[PDB]
Amino acid sequence: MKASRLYTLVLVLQPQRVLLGMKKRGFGAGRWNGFGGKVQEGETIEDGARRELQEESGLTVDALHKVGQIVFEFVGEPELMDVHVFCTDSIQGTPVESDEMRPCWFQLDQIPFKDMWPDDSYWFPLLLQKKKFHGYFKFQGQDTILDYTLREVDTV
Ligand SMILES: Nc1nc2c([nH]c(=O)n2[C@H]2C[C@H](O)[C@@H](COP(=O)(O)OP(=O)(O)OP(=O)(O)O)O2)c(=O)[nH]1
Ligand code: NA
Ligand code: NA
Ligand code: NA
Repeated sequence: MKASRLYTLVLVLQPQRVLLGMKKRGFGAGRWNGFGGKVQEGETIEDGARRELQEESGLTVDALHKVGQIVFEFVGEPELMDVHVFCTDSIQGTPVESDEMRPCWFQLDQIPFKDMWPDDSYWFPLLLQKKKFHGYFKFQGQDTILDYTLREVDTV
């Protein structure tokens, strides 16, 4: 089994809208996404999620809610991406464009799935229903899923 590297993903989800960012470069460029990145040495996963939210969007939050975990495998890449997914409904400040991301709010009847990673179609609806989930997706490149598993869980 491949080694895995820790990543975070943070969704600011309010009652009628969600904050996404347009990835300007790097992994997932050109796709809307939550904010996040590699967990660093010495921080908890939740603290790494808070840090990435602040670095990529300018927003601070004191606390996050863990809602899911998704493991990504890419054909031809040796490491799995172990993505820990967090939400919050309570933000301090305004989103700001970073080098990584251009922020944009979307209404919850206008989730831009066509410009999001294909796997988000499966797990994002669970997040919106306040369910907790574990997922795994194997990709060939950026567009093709070869295998996946998704389960609703009571405890992440
Ligand atoms: N919604 C969604 N998010 C994903 C998928 N795959 C995936 O890695 N992510 C998230 C996890 C991270 O938030 C982000 C990947 O991390 P990143 O490459 O931006 O990490 P980073 O900010 O440390 O990278 P960098 O500045 O060094 O380039 O994308 C996916 O299929 N769907
Ligand atoms: Na980052
Ligand atoms: Na990032
Ligand atoms: Na899509």
